[PDB]
Amino acid sequence: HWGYGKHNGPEHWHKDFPIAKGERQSPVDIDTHTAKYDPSLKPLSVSYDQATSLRILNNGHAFNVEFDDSQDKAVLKGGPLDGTYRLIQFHFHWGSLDGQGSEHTVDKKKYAAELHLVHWNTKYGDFGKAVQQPDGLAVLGIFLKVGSAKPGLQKVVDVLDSIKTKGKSADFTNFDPRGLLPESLDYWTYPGSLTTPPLLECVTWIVLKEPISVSSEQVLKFRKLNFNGEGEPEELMVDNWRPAQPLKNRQIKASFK
Ligand SMILES: CCC(=O)Nc1nnc(S(N)(=O)=O)s1
Ligand SMILES: [Zn+2]
Repeated sequence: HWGYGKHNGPEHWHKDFPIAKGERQSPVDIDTHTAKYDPSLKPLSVSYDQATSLRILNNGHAFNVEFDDSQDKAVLKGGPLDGTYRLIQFHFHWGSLDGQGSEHTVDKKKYAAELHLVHWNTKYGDFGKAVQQPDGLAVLGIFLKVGSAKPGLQKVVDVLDSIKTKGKSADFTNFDPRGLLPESLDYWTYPGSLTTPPLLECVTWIVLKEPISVSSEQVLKFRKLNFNGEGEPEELMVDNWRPAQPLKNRQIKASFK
């Protein structure tokens, strides 16, 4: 089964998921000098006030904070998007060291981690149908650098001990994802894919320019999670990031001058 190891990592995924070599794969390097400002791009509308988190899950590749997506409670609109995209979950990708961990890179710079807030286009009814459509998902990507702690992340950090191993979940209600955003909503946007198998080419990527700061202690706690299940030899959940893929026939657009 696929993962991030020597023998099942990103360079192997194409054998089971041939779209791994497709025309709109993610992540990509964001060449900031080649991205074109698009004055027609609109401000992102992030409406998370009524978000309903439910549960946090170690799935053996990351941890997901899941939300009730049965109503328009936490929605992303505007920007490059047409219509309404409902938040279903967020998760992160991180490194074994502070110098790597992000999936997208910025002028080849790797951040310590990257947060993905995953939304599906409500015109397709459910996430499973949305992933079959070129405009099915909108993923909001937020870079993490190591410095001052992010107070809004701490509630996530402190539950990780209870979901150390693959398959473990914990009740995780009343989490406000607004506490994970940076001050600015300036962004780059491009058409891409899921960055994990099945790598479906269904994502409008919206990657925020301003990283959030998290503390070394916060990210160290990410690195104490396990890829393995309970009762298996410990494999630290680190370096669960896919590297940058060829941009091919795509333009990255910037919301800001
Ligand atoms: C609801 C299920 C889900 O969100 N699956 C995803 N698989 N890869 C994602 S990524 N790293 O592109 O945001 S999201
Ligand atoms: Zn992700």
